[PDB]
Amino acid sequence: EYPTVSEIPVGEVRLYQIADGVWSHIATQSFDGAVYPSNGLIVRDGDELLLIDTAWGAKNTAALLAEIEKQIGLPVTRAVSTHFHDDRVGGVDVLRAAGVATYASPSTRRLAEVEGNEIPTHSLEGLSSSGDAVRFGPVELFYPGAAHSTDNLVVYVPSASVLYGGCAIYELSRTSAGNVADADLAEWPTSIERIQQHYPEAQFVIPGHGLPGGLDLLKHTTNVVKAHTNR
Ligand SMILES: Cc1oc(C)c(S(N)(=O)=O)c1C(=O)O
Ligand SMILES: Cc1oc(C)c(S(N)(=O)=O)c1C(=O)O
Ligand SMILES: [Mg+2]
Ligand SMILES: [Mg+2]
Ligand SMILES: [Zn+2]
Ligand SMILES: [Zn+2]
Ligand SMILES: [Zn+2]
Repeated sequence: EYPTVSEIPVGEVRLYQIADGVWSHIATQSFDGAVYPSNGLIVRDGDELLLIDTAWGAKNTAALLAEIEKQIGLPVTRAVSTHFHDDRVGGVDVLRAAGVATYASPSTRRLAEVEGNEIPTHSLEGLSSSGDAVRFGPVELFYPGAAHSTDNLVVYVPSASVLYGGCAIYELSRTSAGNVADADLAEWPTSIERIQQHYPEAQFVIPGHGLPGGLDLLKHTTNVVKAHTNR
């Protein structure tokens, strides 16, 4: 039912309805001769849409806006990037040119600049300290602490009990750490426990890459991170 790499031609985007007024968006890129999927979120905001994360690059993000207009036909007015990597901010220039207001924490904006990545326009206050939360239209933004990156946010949709973990949360089929160059391995399990503490009622948990599941993905990620730590 949820699309895999093999369902998504090069430069195409799929939308998946998770709950009333909540979709994931799924796109792909080749890296080092393998193909990787990437998830973001779309949340209905009255008669507008809130986007969580780009579709990983300018071409995919243009395709995302086209697929949203085709399938949903409500304007994307705001986008939040959940950390500074290219699967999150790659395509911010496309969003900005299309009239979308782009947001990230000041932590994310700084790290994007250092990386020479695209930089969301707006700075989100109130997310600087582990455990901080702010409402942003129909979602809650939560900074659990450093994990996959020092700036990683998670997004909760209270109407739908949907938790978007982003790249701090691994899919169940992922058994090894992969890209941890920017990770805080020491803090990652503590940060995951803050997510469990804040969102124990979550019914749907969406990782940055791969298949959604339930809250089991949190302890799954802790297991993989601790195994990597002890490598
Ligand atoms: C599978 C994957 O692809 C990319 C481009 C990333 S990231 N967010 O580390 O850049 C990851 C990740 O592990 O989050
Ligand atoms: C372009 C890209 O694609 C993937 C899948 C990765 S990563 N973060 O997994 O090594 C990267 C990278 O920037 O390292
Ligand atoms: Mg809601
Ligand atoms: Mg994963
Ligand atoms: Zn990342
Ligand atoms: Zn603005
Ligand atoms: Zn990622």
